[PDB]
Amino acid sequence: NIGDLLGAKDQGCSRTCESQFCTIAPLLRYGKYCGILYSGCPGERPCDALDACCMVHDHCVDTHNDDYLNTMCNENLLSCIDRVSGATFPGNKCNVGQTASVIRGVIETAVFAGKILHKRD
Ligand SMILES: [Ca+2]
Repeated sequence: NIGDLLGAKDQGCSRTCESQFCTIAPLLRYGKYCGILYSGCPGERPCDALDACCMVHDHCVDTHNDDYLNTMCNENLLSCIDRVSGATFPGNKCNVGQTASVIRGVIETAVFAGKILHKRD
């Protein structure tokens, strides 16, 4: 793994509310937790409702042997995303609705991929 070159719990993590590549799924960084291989430092409070959904998911994957295809983790995220509301963080350069839909797309695909691998195994 590329992460084996690096390099702790309170390191390699975010303490700041990002809003970068709002519509590009592989590069998206939103809040402290929303984004692939992008997560907040231990104890860091999420930046809004959407970021809070991603925080739960990130921890869910971590506590299930890094299984990013875990169906529970992914289905719970879908449910959370559909119910996102309230103020977002000051200085958020992303559209909440648009970014949530971009994430939802990836997670729908993750749910299917997980289900496929279990229906065979
Ligand atoms: Ca993340």
